[PDB]
Amino acid sequence: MDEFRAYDGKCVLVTGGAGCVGSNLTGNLAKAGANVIILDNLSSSYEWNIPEYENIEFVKGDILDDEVLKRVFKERPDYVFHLAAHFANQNSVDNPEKDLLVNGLGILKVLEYAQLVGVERFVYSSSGCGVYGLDSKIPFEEHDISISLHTPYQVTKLLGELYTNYFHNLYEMPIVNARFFNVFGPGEVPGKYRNVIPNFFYWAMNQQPLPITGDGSETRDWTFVEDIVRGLMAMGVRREAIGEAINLGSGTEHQVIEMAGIINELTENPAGVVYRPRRDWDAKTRLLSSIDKARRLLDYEPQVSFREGLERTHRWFTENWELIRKSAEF
Amino acid sequence: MDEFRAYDGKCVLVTGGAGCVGSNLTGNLAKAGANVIILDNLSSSYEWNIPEYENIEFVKGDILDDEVLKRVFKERPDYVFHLAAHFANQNSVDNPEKDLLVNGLGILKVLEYAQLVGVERFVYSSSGCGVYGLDSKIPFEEHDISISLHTPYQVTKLLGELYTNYFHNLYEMPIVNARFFNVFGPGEVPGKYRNVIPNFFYWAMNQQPLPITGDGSETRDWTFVEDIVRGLMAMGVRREAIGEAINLGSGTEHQVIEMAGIINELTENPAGVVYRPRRDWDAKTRLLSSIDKARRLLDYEPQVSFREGLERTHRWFTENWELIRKSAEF
Ligand SMILES: O=c1ccn([C@@H]2O[C@H](COP(=O)(O)OP(=O)(O)O)[C@@H](O)[C@H]2O)c(=O)[nH]1
Ligand SMILES: O=c1ccn([C@@H]2O[C@H](COP(=O)(O)OP(=O)(O)O)[C@@H](O)[C@H]2O)c(=O)[nH]1
Ligand SMILES: Nc1ncnc2c1ncn2[C@@H]1O[C@H](COP(=O)(O)O)[C@@H](O)[C@H]1O
Ligand SMILES: Nc1ncnc2c1ncn2[C@@H]1O[C@H](COP(=O)(O)O)[C@@H](O)[C@H]1O
Ligand SMILES: [Cl-]
Ligand SMILES: [Cl-]
Ligand SMILES: [Cl-]
Ligand SMILES: [Cl-]
Repeated sequence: MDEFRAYDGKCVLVTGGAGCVGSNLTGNLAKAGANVIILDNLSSSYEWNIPEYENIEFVKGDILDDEVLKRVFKERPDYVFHLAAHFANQNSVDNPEKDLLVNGLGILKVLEYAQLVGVERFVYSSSGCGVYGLDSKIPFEEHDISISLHTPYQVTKLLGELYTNYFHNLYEMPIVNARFFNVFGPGEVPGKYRNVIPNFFYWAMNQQPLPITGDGSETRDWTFVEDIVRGLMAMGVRREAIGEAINLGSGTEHQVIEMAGIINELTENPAGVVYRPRRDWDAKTRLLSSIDKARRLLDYEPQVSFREGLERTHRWFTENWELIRKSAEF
Repeated sequence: MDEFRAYDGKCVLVTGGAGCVGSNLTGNLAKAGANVIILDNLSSSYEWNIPEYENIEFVKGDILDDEVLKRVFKERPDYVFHLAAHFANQNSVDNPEKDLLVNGLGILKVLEYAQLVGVERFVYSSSGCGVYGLDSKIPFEEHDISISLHTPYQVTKLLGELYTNYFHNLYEMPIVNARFFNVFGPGEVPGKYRNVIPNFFYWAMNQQPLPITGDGSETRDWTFVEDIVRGLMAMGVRREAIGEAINLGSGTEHQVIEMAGIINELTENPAGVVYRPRRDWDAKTRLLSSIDKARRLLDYEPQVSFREGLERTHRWFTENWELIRKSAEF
């Protein structure tokens, strides 16, 4: 609160700033007095998702385009939050080159420009799916990484860390690698390549059965977007985060069948659940992070329960239902 | 010997097959009866470097070009040795995007085509510089990797492993990741971005002082090219190599000043040595691999001593001196 007043009067660039995390993040930066610039190509998000503040400048463009990168970086951002990404697992399996260009060459370009102007922090949204392998012990600790991965998204999420660490090591760029665990909340529009919670909300609110890809006992560590954002904002300002990879998760597990049940309950869906095979790239029956490093370095602590998070997500759906129906990416 | 007769009558694609490793490798495959196809854009090598055998087809082209990839992959290779790379540390620091396209997108394309036709083995030339970090214990063991790297080449060398493991994990591609340690021998032309041994030969044979970037006590594990090739050829056929990363090195250390001394002695250079600062990306005062996994899995054993290797390298230089002078990349 008093912490985040280091953003007041600062120029902050959020690539991917119109998505779920970005929209919530830009809103909070704007409240803290930052002059926020969003760069987003609207490939998975919509302009309507951006919160309306005088001190948010929205720039439609691509991180692969050197023209628009010069346009935003000539503003000389003090902070870059790099949230632009080709999302996610299936999308990357389907389109692995595109995935590499966006997540590999895209971050590299953004880093190169960041080096040219100098930044106080470069905070990259990495992934807990992209680094903890079948041999990593649950709950996942940041040192315990694998290079044996199951999708090109996992590959390129780790690649982004390879690049931020490089720029830290050779050029002393103050980077932070935030390993997000299954983010959910207001601001993720549903669609073919999107996450399960918004799709389950969307299907349940059309009274369709929720398709479970597995037996339902698979777990995730679902982290509410507002928790993620408080994590990110601490990462921008705490010296101790510099050069570190840090999990941002809830630190608790929930079963897919529980999550489906809550969503059916909240939406008064009568159609229940149907079972489908496990997706072939999905080797993870469990994901669970250890958030002790984030507590230590950032005084991070999740504040929003799984249930409260689902309820908030539901409210977002009901309040923007027709817009979500127009916008859904199936 | 009896081992390598599994290559007889087989189609083998060697990307980067005109370089130092590739030229030596293609020659040996040709002797074993393989129908060898080289794909090489001649960016750091020359056509004169390719050994003359009836059963080597040379295709000038780039791994980034989908047309030429269709041309070679329609031959349906049983084996791919992927040696095409953007080389190396300084080159990558200077040209990091180019580096990513060649080492990241290039390997990804080659892997995608390999998946389309099916291969018996996909052997990738990774690097011992690209994966063992400042915290990795010497002698370097294959599990003991870092994601904190010092050049984009190191980054993209590891990226190639990320991709081969992916294709192994999702699509059961029989891959092998060969982590080469400072290769040297006949077939590396000297130049601005090239390795120290050929440049030291070139400078010494022009009676110029050998520039040492450091104090001279820094060590490498220099591995003679013919040893590397015997490693690669075992990797193509041994079931036990499938899915593995395996160091190919000498397993011994030599100081830079020793190496300079030998080269000055061999070339009768009178100009001695001069000292220059450590290159800023070069955090490695020592590199030394553990080759116990290669012994175990491939019955690999270096046969050529450092000294014998330097003498052979020298012979190559004297025998092709004028061609090397025309060809040098400074
Ligand atoms: O339509 C779907 C999509 C996902 N899942 C399950 O929900 C969890 C999270 O899936 P998501 O695609 O949101 O994230 P990821 O698998 O990438 O963590 C996984 O255990 C899936 O098996 C599901 O049951 N039905
Ligand atoms: O012109 C040079 C180039 C390299 N080296 C040294 O020789 C070793 C190997 O350098 P090279 O560039 O061949 O390989 P790498 O550093 O990538 O292992 C290193 O310890 C360098 O400091 C040197 O003394 N002079
Ligand atoms: N190449 C790109 N350039 C700029 N923005 C992008 C690019 N790719 C994806 N995005 C955006 O980045 C955000 C990523 O959020 P998500 O889709 O949750 O991963 C979305 O708002 C996308 O529209
Ligand atoms: N993009 C590329 N496509 C095809 N061959 C390449 C490419 N980049 C480099 N090469 C070749 O790959 C070999 C790599 O050997 P080296 O230069 O020792 O790393 C050389 O013969 C190069 O000419
Ligand atoms: Cl592992
Ligand atoms: Cl601080
Ligand atoms: Cl490390
Ligand atoms: Cl065997």
